[PDB]
Amino acid sequence: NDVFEHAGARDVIRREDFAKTGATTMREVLNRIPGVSAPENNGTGSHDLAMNFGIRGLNPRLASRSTVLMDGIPVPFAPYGQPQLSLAPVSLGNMDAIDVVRGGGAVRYGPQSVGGVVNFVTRAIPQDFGIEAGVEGQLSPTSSQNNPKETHNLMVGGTADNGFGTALLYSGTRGSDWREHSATRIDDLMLKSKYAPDEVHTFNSLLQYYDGEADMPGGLSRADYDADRWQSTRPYDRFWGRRKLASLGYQFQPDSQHKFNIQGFYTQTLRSGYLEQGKRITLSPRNYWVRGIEPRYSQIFMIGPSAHEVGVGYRYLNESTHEMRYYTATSSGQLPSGSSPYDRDTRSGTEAHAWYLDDKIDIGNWTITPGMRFEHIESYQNNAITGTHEEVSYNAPLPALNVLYHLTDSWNLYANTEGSFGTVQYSQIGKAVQSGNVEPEKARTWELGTRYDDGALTAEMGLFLINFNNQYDSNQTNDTVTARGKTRHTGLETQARYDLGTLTPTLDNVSIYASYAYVNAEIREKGDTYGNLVPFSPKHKGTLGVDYKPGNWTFNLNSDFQSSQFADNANTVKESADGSTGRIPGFMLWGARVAYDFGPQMADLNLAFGVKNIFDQDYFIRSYDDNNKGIYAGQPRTLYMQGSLKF
Ligand SMILES: [Fe+3]
Ligand SMILES: [Fe+3]
Repeated sequence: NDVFEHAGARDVIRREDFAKTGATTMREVLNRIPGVSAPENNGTGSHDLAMNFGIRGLNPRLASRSTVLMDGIPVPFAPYGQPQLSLAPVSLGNMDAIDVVRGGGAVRYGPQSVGGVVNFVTRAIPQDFGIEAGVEGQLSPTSSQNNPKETHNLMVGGTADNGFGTALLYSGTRGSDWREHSATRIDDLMLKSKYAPDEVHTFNSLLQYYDGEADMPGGLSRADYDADRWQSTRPYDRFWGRRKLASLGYQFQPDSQHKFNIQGFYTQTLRSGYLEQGKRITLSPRNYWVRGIEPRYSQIFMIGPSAHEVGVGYRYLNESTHEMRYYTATSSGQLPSGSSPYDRDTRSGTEAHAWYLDDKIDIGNWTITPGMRFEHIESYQNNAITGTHEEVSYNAPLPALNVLYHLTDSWNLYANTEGSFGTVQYSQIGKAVQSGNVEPEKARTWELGTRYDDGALTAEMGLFLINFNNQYDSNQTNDTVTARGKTRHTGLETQARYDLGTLTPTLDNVSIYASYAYVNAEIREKGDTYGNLVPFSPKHKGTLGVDYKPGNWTFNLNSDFQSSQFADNANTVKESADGSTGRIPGFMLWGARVAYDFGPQMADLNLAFGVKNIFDQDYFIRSYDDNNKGIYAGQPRTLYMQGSLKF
């Protein structure tokens, strides 16, 4: 059930490898992943509350092109009507591993699978008993920002012999980054319980309390950016949010031949915040309730010279929402509040029936898994100001096929093709687009590639193909859906690791690694824009580094690097003056770190000092459509420290 045997583009990093790069936030761990692009805070998502991610040149603003899940539960506060992770109730420190799947997904996962299926694996409940705790502090000396950024995780839990267990997972953030007006406060509280009375029945549960607020720096005009890169010309922009998650799960397994699982989940999420929208400053609260019950049965049975693992599954989901918008003339110093004019009061919703079925077939050195997923989406929006009521319902057949060939006991070949569909979001109901109407978003992906492993050389490489019927943006500034039409995403994803010790003792416990990805994202639709590279899609993006482990020491050397990219569908090459429009530099950065594991016994106490961007080279990223569009100063040389304690 673990990757090397995946008939597709897949990568999964484990906890024991987050520290490697001084990583402390989802973003940072995913950006090492090939073909994955995860920009530093910028725009609406200008804070550590939101998550920005995208693969294969797909727009990574607020991850809306993917299916991100924590323990199978959907992270979003609408996975249908508002995929955008303005708020991302999730903390790296509470996870034991990140599983990013670019292709060949069980068709258990969807609908918006086209942009990859990212699932976060919350830390395992300890066997008998335990306590882990860790921290990391970061500083950007060369910034006018002196207060540092601390983060920390705490783990307490265990399992009584009666077959019951519980873990209290905690993760939180305090501090500001290298930009003024970035003061963040995050508190992610989780209560993970499990119950295995025997060996057939098992019950699991998950309760979560994520509360958070942050000051958004936002972008800069050029004048201001050169004047002082650290400063921020957006003093009103703020963002805060809290999520409450509850999930109950039970699995019936009488033998290793059949398996029944059923998971239910409820999550209430509220996110709102201050923002400056042209001579008006707005308070925008948005609540979301999301129910979901999901049963699925599996069975293994042989047929002729073939092994069959039929997987069946269902998922009913219900998402009701409420979003309002209070506003005030910026000319005043006054920030908006309740009892203040509101120009937007609505209630949207959706009821989605999904069905999926696949059949893993084994035969010789072949594993063919022909599957199909089907969704019946019904979404409605109710404007309380206009009174106008709208509705939507589309059916989405989703064929899928995976084939894996076993060349050797250490080399596999694979190929696949799965599809997706994005139901019209509540933010697109009034389909005011130039080419008729908005959505849906139908896409298909094709992957071809190989994976190799031999205990000294571990590598992979694959080619992909993604066809998009259309793609729409947002332009929060004016509240209008700028389209893009059809696009075709093609490229190659590769990475490798090696034990430079199996060549000579002198390099014993030395390891070098590198990943790379070439991505060609282009517009294929109608007019003026045809033939253009999609915005924010470096063609070239990868990493390279080395790991040395003499005794309990750990020495990490690594570099990041990426080509240039455009901000608009126009492909404008000259900076716009506000800083939004404009080609964007590529760059290569260098980072290192030194850690020691004080007596793997004692208290597994670990310490480590590391520098980020040793050369303090300069770079930046633009935000084009967000109300705070501008130049976002790139992370400068950062000195950080980590500390782990286990009991
Ligand atoms: Fe927004
Ligand atoms: Fe908006």
